[PDB]
Amino acid sequence: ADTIVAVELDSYPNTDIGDPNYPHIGIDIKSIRSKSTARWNMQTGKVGTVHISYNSVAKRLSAVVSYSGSSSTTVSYDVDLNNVLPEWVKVGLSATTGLYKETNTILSWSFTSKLKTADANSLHFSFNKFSQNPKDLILQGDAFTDSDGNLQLTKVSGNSVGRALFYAPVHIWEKSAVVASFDATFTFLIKSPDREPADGITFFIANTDTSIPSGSGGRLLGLFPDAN
Ligand SMILES: [Mn+2]
Repeated sequence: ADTIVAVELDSYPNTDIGDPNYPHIGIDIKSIRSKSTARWNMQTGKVGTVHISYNSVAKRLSAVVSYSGSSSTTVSYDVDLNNVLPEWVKVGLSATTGLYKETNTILSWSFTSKLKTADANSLHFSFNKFSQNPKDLILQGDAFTDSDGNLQLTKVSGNSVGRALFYAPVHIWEKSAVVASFDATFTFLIKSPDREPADGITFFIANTDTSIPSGSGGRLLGLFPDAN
């Protein structure tokens, strides 16, 4: 099975004892049951941004979500990712929709990874516009780029799932390493006639051969085959 680390924005009704009772941002380590959560004050119709960072010395994965002119929400979790992920990964974005009329539009996405064993080894990319046949993205499921230069992760006019992976593998650790780190950011627009629709969007890190697991729609965010 796939090895998943993710930052989720999640407004599906969460059913298990001990889950948040509100839309939330969370940090997921190999399971849908988040290791750490905070309230997500969701605003359909308005552009939002997520920032994510991690460093192998601090060993603290942190994320923040915010909207223009509003207060931001943060979440953090202490973890050694070398004990969880393989050395080579792929990074990506995912979204799912419930029985609602909503869009999951990504307007921009950038990423940086550094690895020190000599100046460091590194990789950086930024998409502020998405082109129509993007040969440096692996699109899975329903995901596609429209003619306005936007990345649409789920179907545009129910129950959709789609993902976009950066094409090249990322080197996040090696045995002779001093420190490694990564940063990511993306901006998103959730359009809907409803104010609080059940929806999901993630940034994630996986084994390089990852694909959409069978039965992973809705609350499993296109990342996990089951809730255990
Ligand atoms: Mn959740």
